[PDB]
Amino acid sequence: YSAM
Amino acid sequence: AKCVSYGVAQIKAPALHSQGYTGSNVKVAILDTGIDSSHPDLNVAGGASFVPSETNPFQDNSSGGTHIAGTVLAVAPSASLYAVKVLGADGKGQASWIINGIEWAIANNMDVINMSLGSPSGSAAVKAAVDKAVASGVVVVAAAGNSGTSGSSSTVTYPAKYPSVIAVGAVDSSNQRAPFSSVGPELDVMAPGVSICSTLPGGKYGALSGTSMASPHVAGAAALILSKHPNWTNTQVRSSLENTATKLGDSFYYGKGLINVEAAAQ
Ligand SMILES: [Cl-]
Ligand code: NA
Ligand code: NA
Repeated sequence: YSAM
Repeated sequence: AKCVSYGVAQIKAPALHSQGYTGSNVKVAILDTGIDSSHPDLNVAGGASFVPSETNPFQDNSSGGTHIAGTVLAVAPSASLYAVKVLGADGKGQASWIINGIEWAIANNMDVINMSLGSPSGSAAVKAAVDKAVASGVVVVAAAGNSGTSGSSSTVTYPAKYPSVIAVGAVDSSNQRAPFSSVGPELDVMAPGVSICSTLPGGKYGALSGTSMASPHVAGAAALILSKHPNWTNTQVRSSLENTATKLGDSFYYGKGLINVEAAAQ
């Protein structure tokens, strides 16, 4: 998961 | 908020502030990179880190969590913020850490969860955790994703793609869909997400862009609504936001449109  | 941002006005939050509603007695969990609690303009009521290499939720070595926290407070100045570190300094995290953050939020009676994060591929275990948070009464808000378009395919990232989660895309200050904002039928609403000025670690300020910036406008809107309607369920809050949004175009690109918290809160 990555920061948007 | 010390730093001026168009986004607060764009979602009609000042109308709620004029009414006397600022999100009092609403607990909002920011599941992100931490919140710099030393920032003079941010108070943090509690939190937890689930990132084993970054054990302090009250620091932020990325900057996003601190910025997002500031946007929640710009929209809902009285909300209570909780720093739930589920991403590291590189902005990346694992499913299990996210789950632990969601579980903590349920155990600690959060009213709203903001997840400014996404994966192209879902976790079945994260789906179970977000579904349980919503069943327990939590308003769960997520960034729709920064994956642009892909023809007729959805580009909405997980967990924003799940039905139980409010998926928030980004518009600019002209109410045009930002080029990066993910698209698809799973898209619910839009909020400001281009060049949003907010708090940064070390007592700083600056502009950032992303669906990460749009999501906390909606989390803050939820807090405003709950302060006016503390008896509403999460179902009712979500319905209010979606059913009163300002239509902006085809729902594939805009969902129901731009949130209008003045209309949502009646
Ligand atoms: Cl997921
Ligand atoms: Na970040
Ligand atoms: Na969703």
